[PDB]
Amino acid sequence: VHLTDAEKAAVNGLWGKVNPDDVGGEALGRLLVVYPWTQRYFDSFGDLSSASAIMGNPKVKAHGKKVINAFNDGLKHLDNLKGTFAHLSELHCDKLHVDPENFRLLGNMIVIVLGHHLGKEFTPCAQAAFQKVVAGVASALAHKY
Amino acid sequence: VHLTDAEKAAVNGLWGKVNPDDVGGEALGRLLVVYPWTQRYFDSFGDLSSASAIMGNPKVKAHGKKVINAFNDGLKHLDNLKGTFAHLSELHCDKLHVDPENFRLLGNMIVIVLGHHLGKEFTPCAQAAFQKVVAGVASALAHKY
Amino acid sequence: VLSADDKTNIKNCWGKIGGHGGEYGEEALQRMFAAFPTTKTYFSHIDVSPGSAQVKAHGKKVADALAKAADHVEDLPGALSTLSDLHAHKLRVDPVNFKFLSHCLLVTLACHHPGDFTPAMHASLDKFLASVSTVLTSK
Amino acid sequence: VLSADDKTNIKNCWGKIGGHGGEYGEEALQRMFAAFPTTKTYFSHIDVSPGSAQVKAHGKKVADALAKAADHVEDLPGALSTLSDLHAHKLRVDPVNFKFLSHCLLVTLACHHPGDFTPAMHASLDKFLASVSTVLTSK
Ligand code: HEM
Ligand code: HEM
Ligand code: HEM
Ligand code: HEM
Repeated sequence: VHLTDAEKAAVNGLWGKVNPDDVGGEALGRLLVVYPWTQRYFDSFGDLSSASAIMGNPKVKAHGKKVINAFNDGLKHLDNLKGTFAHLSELHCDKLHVDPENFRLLGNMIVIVLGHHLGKEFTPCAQAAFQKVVAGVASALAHKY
Repeated sequence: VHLTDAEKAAVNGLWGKVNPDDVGGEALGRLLVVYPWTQRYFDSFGDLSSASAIMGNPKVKAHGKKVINAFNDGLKHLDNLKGTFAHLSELHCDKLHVDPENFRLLGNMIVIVLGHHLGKEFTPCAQAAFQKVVAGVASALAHKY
Repeated sequence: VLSADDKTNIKNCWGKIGGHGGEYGEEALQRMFAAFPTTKTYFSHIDVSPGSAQVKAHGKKVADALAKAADHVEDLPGALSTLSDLHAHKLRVDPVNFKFLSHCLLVTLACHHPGDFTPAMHASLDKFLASVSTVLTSK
Repeated sequence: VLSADDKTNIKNCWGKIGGHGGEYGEEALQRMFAAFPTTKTYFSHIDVSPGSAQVKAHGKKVADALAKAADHVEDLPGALSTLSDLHAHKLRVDPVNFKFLSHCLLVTLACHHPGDFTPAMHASLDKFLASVSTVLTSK
């Protein structure tokens, strides 16, 4: 991860004005709708039968908060993405058996909820800064396979 | 990388009876035929217009030797796949811009040339030992993105 | 696959982009060249700096093939076969690259249409650009 | 895409596996369960230990759908739509998994047919199992 100074202030500044709780529940929300094989991994969240069922579902929102707080960690400790995510990488490998391709997929869901959310402030410059982080956060969760 | 003892003797024993020079030129050979977008990356090897053109081609064979000797390193230094491949990962990223998915693809070409080559000695047990190595060798070459 | 719901979701969307398709396709490219500079390699022959005139021209051309596809939703190999020999055969574009441009196209639409860019819509749209990506790499 | 060369390469191959298809499909599965144990998850309900009787039964069933496809090469959605709702809709199998089984199927054929498993052949075969994978995940 590079993350230059003007590339650093774009991230923490634009992250400034998103509600993290909704970014998380909505990204997790969208992922399951756009990629329905991801529902199998979350068999424990009740039914997920339609676009509605998987959006009012309190358990999806709840999980997507635990997701966003870890992502918030990412930002705090960009020195060591791998250290921060050592435990969680182990979890998603030894006990969940999630193919790493699924990480960049969710990464992308955060990427476009941010754009959906922030409007014409999610400039190509802003996006790129976020790309490198979500990319960094993705291979962080993969280094234990 | 796990690589248990009976999983270690399967690798160095079966690698025992392959000609590395042909495994390398043939895996590189097959990759370009089965995945033709990989030819763009090797624009410098003359024409690659057909199955023949890309198999008698001395430059393909030549490159596939340099590939196999690095793979041989992998085997020698399974303690540190990442250290061994630090330089080469940098090369394939900063100067070649190769999408990491292409690594597991070539990995696979070695995987089945080995099977094609060794016959009914490439047992499911043998394959698995080789999977973990070629997999290990693949994310080794990816850790600099 | 594309249901009747997918078919009609698409047409509403391209009904709404109207004549912005051009500047959208520009933005999507501009977004790809920065978030995924690996792609810049395919355009060594043109100026590519953020705001630009050759990026603008290619931009419009892209969104036209998107308009075309949306029209012939049911005959995508048919409608886009001339862009198949260009990408798959002539240029040898990596099949991973189409996932980067399709994504940046979604970030573009999502940015410009918060009201319309719902989950239900967004799946159809993804799915759509996946078969547009598929046919594009079909050879 | 599949050319006439691809169509006929396939039929020769399935012409040559004859009635080994069954034991081949078994071997391919046995090869998948070991090289990619992530897959074992999808078969929690059966015995899966190296040599086995339920792995043998599923094995044959697989190779039948491969025989079927090879016959209806030109109507793959048609020939295999009943296996689409099984995998895509009922089981929610990851689309990455089909790349692991297709590979192990190639290691199986390559092992048993060194004479026939040439580069030219092997591309058609890969390409074939890619559209068999595609249709399988088509929903
Ligand atoms: C994008 C990066 C990801 C982050 C930051 C993340 C974060 C987390 C965290 C923090 C937990 C533990 C919750 C707790 O401590 O209470 C968790 C659990 C879990 N994650 Fe992820 N995750 C990511 C990717 C994924 C993806 C793509 C999947 C889809 C397969 C997934 C599937 C699961 C499952 C099945 C659990 C446990 C189930 C449960 O809590 O009921 N994760 N995740
Ligand atoms: C499977 C793991 C791989 C290994 C072990 C490997 C090995 C090597 C080595 C050792 C060199 C330098 C040769 C020298 O020092 O003279 C090299 C160069 C190169 N590799 Fe790889 N490589 C791998 C994957 C790939 C893949 C998948 C591609 C396809 C995009 C690729 C494309 C290239 C190119 C374009 C060069 C330089 C071109 C040239 O030498 O003329 N590599 N590789
Ligand atoms: C799936 C969405 C895409 C569409 C609808 C599309 C469509 C087009 C169109 C309309 C043209 C110009 C037609 C012509 O002048 O012949 C073109 C050219 C081209 N495309 Fe794309 N394309 C897509 C994806 C991509 C991707 C992902 C790449 C790789 C980054 C790519 C690389 C190129 C290149 C290198 C040219 C020629 C450049 C030039 O005009 O000099 N295309 N494409
Ligand atoms: C592309 C090649 C494949 C073919 C031709 C194929 C075909 C079949 C056939 C013929 C059946 C049994 C039909 C029935 O009894 O209804 C079946 C069942 C099943 N398949 Fe596959 N399949 C393929 C790939 C996969 C993959 C990659 C997976 C995931 C690892 C998978 C998971 C399953 C499961 C879980 C069942 C039901 C198990 C049972 O019989 O109790 N399939 N498939």
